Amino acid sequence: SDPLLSVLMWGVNHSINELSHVQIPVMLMPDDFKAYSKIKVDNHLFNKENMPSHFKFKEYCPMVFRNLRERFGIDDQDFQNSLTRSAPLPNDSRFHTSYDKRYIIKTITSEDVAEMHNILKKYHQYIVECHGITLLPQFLGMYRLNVDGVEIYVIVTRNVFSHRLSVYRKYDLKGSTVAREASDKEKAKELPTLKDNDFINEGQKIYIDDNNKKVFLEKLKKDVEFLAQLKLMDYSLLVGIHDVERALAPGEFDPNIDVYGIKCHENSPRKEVYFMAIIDILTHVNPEQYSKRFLDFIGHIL
Amino acid sequence: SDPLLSVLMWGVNHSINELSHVQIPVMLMPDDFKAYSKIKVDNHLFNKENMPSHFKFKEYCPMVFRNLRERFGIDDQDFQNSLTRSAPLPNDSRFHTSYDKRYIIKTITSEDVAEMHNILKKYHQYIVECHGITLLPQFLGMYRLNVDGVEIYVIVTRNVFSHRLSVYRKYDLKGSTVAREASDKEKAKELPTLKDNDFINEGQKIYIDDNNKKVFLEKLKKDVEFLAQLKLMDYSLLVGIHDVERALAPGEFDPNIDVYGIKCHENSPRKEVYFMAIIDILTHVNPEQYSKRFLDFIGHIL
Ligand SMILES: CC(=O)c1c(C)c2cnc(Nc3ccc(N4CCNCC4)cn3)nc2n(C2CCCC2)c1=O
Ligand SMILES: CC(=O)c1c(C)c2cnc(Nc3ccc(N4CCNCC4)cn3)nc2n(C2CCCC2)c1=O
Repeated sequence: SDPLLSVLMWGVNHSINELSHVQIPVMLMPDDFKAYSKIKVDNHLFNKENMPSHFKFKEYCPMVFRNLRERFGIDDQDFQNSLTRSAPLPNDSRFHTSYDKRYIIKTITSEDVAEMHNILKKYHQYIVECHGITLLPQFLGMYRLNVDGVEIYVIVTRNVFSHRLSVYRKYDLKGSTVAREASDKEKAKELPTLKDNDFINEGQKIYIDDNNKKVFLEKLKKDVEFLAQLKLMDYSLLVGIHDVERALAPGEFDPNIDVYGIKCHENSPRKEVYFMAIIDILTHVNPEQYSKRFLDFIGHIL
Repeated sequence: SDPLLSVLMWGVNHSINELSHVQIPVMLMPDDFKAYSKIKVDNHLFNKENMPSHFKFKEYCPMVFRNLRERFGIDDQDFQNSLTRSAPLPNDSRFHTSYDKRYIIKTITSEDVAEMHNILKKYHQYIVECHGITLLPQFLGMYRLNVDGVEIYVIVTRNVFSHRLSVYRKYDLKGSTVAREASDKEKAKELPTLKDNDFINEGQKIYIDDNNKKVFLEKLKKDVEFLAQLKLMDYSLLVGIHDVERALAPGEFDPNIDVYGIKCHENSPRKEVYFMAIIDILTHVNPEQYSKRFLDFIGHIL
């Protein structure tokens, strides 16, 4: 009963079925980065229960995104199911998550789409270079939906948080000089999103061991410098904490599905798993400063 | 490598997948007879190996045709497979048959489409009345294909002939006053299509028993009178003879797939199965005369 949502599900379904007939090459050509597929549907006096009568659906660079999915260890059939088997769920009073909590579906602006197009080749090559091991967003699909006059753009990414294990505390850190704090309107929703100073206040610590910390920051440095290089800024580190005590394995996670998980070290006051990655990178006081400033912060909290 | 053919296969595939999400009602509404679905595809720098970059596909009254398929004992998944699993084969120097010889795919004119629309409700009701037992064409699907500038209309019907058992001799009878005979250009192709006088010459007999003859002509009368009633004429009886001696069951056929089969009677000079039905009905000296004249002929040859 959300028409835009059902066009998306329809669109992803259509998209993955078409690609299932297209031979997967090992390389992308420069044209794959300029490519798209467009489908206009006009149903007259037919199929009213499921679909709108008039909708358009556009996928950007379908070959590039399939290549990315593969590189992030995502199988097209699973991706299709996660997005289609049952409707994605809305998240605030905004974004959606797939019914299985695996994927995030964010509405973005035509500006954001333009920027994504702009960085896609370099983004792809970066993913190739690091063999998919990164704390960058994992962009999996990018679409344009049209439902009789309304036009929206969506991007699909991997969830930073676990699909199984809940997260009682969420942070969003930038390490900025200006003060960042959470709304009391937000604090009163079951799961709030705290910011820099909610953290830098109530004594929040991340208990990971020195190897795990080394790996993470090495990754973060490479990622962040690549973002700097692209003149990108205003991105956050999304930090989620799962308290094992409150909520198969009786506390362990699948490291091949919940890629951003790190177990706490043995002397950790409480049994905790952490989920950390970069989010929200498509905004284009300066990029080169922001990067090292962001890195300073994350170092001092870990 | 025939673009129009691959849009058809693409279109049937798309059509049956969509309908698989639509609830099947037991009744059609008057709007189902005015309905259609339209899909415009624009691929830029994508999917060139399989599809054209720009094509349109239109299905007419998709609910009505699905209802007909069901009434003729055809399952949508099978129909999808017969048309998609492998390309339909061309037939002359015209029409196509599905790779499994079950369905015929004829190109028709916009006139023919208009006439089909015109008779569809009455056609449907007739099929309902006779519980699908008829010698009329079984119309299963009707489409419009557009491949960059070229526009064609196709209709899909059940084959009059068997999908397994070959047919060494084919006739096409109208019972007309003017002389009808086959071309020598035709006679020289492996399987010719003989006409009224090729039959009325070389002593062709149809050896069926008196019950089978009674059933057939009762059917034929009802069918033909319905065609008359619609002011339709210029239709033929397509007669195919299978010689058991020349070419599982060692001579018997599936009466649920090869619906138009009749075994010969026990005293038949040779072991023969006959395949007879009406074809080519969409041309709109008069209809009422043609009918009884057609019936006179078929009576005198059986
Ligand atoms: C496109 C992004 O960079 C991006 C990613 C990758 C992402 C990944 N996992 C998320 N997983 C999340 C993020 C937040 C929650 N919450 C649960 C309850 N509501 C408040 C926060 C749950 N799951 N959220 C993500 N976002 C969201 C934050 C901005 C709007 C979408 C994103 O932009
Ligand atoms: C739309 C029709 O009325 C119709 C039907 C139902 C039909 C059914 N079975 C056929 N089965 C046939 C008909 C003819 C052959 N031949 C095999 C070799 N070439 C010569 C004839 C094989 N199978 N052919 C049919 N035709 C054809 C005759 C006119 C053009 C299509 C049709 O119009």
